Amino acid sequence: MEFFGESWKKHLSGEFGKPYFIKLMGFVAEERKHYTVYPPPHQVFTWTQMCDIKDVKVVILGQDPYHGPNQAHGLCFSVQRPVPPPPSLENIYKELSTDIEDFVHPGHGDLSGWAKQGVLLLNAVLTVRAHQANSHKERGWEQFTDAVVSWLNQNSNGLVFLLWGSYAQKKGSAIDRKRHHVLQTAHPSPLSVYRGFFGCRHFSKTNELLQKSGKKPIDWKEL
DNA sequence: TGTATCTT
DNA sequence: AAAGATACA
Repeated sequence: MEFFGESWKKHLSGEFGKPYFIKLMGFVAEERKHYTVYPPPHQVFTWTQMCDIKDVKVVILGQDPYHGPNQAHGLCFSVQRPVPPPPSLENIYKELSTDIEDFVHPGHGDLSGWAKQGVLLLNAVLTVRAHQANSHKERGWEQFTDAVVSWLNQNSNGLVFLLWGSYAQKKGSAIDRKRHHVLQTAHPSPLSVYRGFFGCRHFSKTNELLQKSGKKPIDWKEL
């Protein structure tokens, strides 16, 4: 048992020996020596530990991990108990309350419940320097997360990609827009949420698409 | 003070 | 590249 889930490792391990990945891992190691980097090393790949890769139905793609202490744990927007949901997650919960009739605030911020249902909770960049949003961009993570999206694009059908923010949306070009369903809106951070996230109705729309394709919907209350 | 996006 | 301007606690 290790950092990568077995099915994810099987289909992404071809990246490990590539120069960009070696330089990426080297960069993160050096950063960890001189700064506080989030999430902890053992939690960078938590997004591979929640379901088999073939059972992914929905992809939520954000920018990068939470950059405050004890927040980021390898699932986009998620915080483990007893950590309070950050402003971004409270905004996600606010949208869910208007979008999903039966949804009420769960009283915690752990999104493992969604991930287990086949919702990939990915960020475009997978580490961050404390207190500095997007500080680890353009270092190799983009190419790696491109490999994640590209594998899913090729080996699946009728996926729902939810691309939240400019940086997540860079991956839109790698997705077959007829074969899969790309929904795009502003990042749920208070700095950007007012630019379309509120009222985007991504959660109900996702389930509409899934049910149309004959797939089981996500129970957004199941956390 | 703290939580993106556009523009240059 | 990287920095300045731009809802609500």
